[PDB]
Amino acid sequence: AIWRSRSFDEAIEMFRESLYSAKNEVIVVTPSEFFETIREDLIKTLERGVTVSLYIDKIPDLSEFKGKGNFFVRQFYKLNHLIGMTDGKEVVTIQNATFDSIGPPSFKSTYPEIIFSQYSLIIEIFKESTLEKEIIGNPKDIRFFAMFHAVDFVKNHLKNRNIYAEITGKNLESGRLETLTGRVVGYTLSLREAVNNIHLETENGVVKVGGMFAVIEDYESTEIKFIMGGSRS
Amino acid sequence: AIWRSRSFDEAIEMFRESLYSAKNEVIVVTPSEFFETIREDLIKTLERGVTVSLYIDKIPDLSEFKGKGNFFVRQFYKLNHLIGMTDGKEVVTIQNATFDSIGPPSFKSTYPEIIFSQYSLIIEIFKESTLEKEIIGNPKDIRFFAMFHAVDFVKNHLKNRNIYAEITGKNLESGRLETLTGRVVGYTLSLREAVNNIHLETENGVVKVGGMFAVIEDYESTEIKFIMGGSRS
Ligand SMILES: OC[C@H]1O[C@H](O[C@H]2[C@H](O)[C@@H](O)[C@H](O)O[C@@H]2CO)[C@H](O)[C@@H](O)[C@@H]1O
Ligand SMILES: OC[C@H]1O[C@H](O[C@H]2[C@H](O)[C@@H](O)[C@H](O)O[C@@H]2CO)[C@H](O)[C@@H](O)[C@@H]1O
Repeated sequence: AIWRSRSFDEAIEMFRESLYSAKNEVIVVTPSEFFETIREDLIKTLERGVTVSLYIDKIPDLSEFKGKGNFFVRQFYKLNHLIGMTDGKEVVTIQNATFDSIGPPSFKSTYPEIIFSQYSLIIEIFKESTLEKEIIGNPKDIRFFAMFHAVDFVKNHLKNRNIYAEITGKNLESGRLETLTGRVVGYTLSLREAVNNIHLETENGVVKVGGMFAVIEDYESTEIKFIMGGSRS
Repeated sequence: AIWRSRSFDEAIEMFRESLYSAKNEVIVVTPSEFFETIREDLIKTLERGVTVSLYIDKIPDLSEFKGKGNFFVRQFYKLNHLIGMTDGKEVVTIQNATFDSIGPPSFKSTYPEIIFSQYSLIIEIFKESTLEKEIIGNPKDIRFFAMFHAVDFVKNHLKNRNIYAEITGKNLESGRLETLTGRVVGYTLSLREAVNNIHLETENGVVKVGGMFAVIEDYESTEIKFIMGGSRS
């Protein structure tokens, strides 16, 4: 479906309703003007164990976020739209919110063509951003739907800590859904062309797990859980 | 509508059919692998007086393009999808074409939510690109649908040449369609936040004309024609 509105209030309610449904990760791109509007909906999302991956033009006071969950903040100056993408399944977009908050066009959709287009947009923003904050409140259960965020996390931590994974994804040879477990032993992150995957050692050998829309890897996944080595002991 | 395919051949035919309908401008983002596939469809588009704004990871041999029309090429390393957006009205996208050309998911749509998402994607690519070629074969009739491309052109030429315009667009106060004529006397291009407009001197004073989805300007337009000063004499 596509749901449409010209009420900022209605759109923000749809945004909140979308975040409330999240099980793994929400990616939020927001003008800093609207951080206070969504701050508590962030907090409540983190408190369910869902990852929040925020993009914002100025880093706010994040005192309140201490220990609340798994939270990543990247600085990107500047997108004038509020975007939320939940579990890679649904997006809510408020267009040009910086300039009209009020009556802007907004939409919510699960259509894969819209998700592809926005996934691609978010990856360009990712390339154009800098990581400013990472809080890993739950190192036994670090969830992602976006493999490029998962791989960025691997890149920053693998040299110092072992990282285990549970992944549900599509076997690109057979087309069937599988659940894999094992140890992350490497990764590919070719930033400029947006190729990204983890190399996961399983009982069947080391396989490559790509993200949404993957082609070259052995698996495609939007359901990723990492477990830091030693965290469960 | 949304049209979908898993045939590269079918998708390329849809891409060609979309370009064939263009009246003002086509934006094409292509891996360089596919330039030869679309080269002649570029040429034929230019020969109708339509602007081609190409993004590509490596600049090809463009000998053949000499004098053919109004052609802009920007280098961007690298997008793995073929995207064509025609007149701001329709997009065709072939996902991950670099890796599968063959059976990739492709789509064609006129839905404004898809156009908004891809317009936004293309603007990020624009920010991340460098202009490598500009050929102005028809200086009396330089057409655009994308105001950020039109403003980039103004930025590079206004100091050296007068530039006149004919614009059809929506008056953002009245909501009605108008046709405006006059002289371009300035512009706004705030690259990092993607604000872009021309300042057009009309018989009613100097007005700001923004592009698709504009809010802060006096007009929104996807139907822009520039005429270089002295070109008609
Ligand atoms: O199998 C190759 C990669 O495919 C996808 O990456 C795409 C992404 O879907 C798209 O939004 C973006 O614009 O381009 C990249 C690369 O072409 C997977 O998400 C990746 O994990 C794969 O590496
Ligand atoms: O009126 C402000 C600007 O609105 C639009 O620009 C948007 C664009 O639609 C969107 O795709 C992009 O991501 O952000 C920009 C800026 O918020 C018009 O196209 C512009 O011409 C206006 O300046």
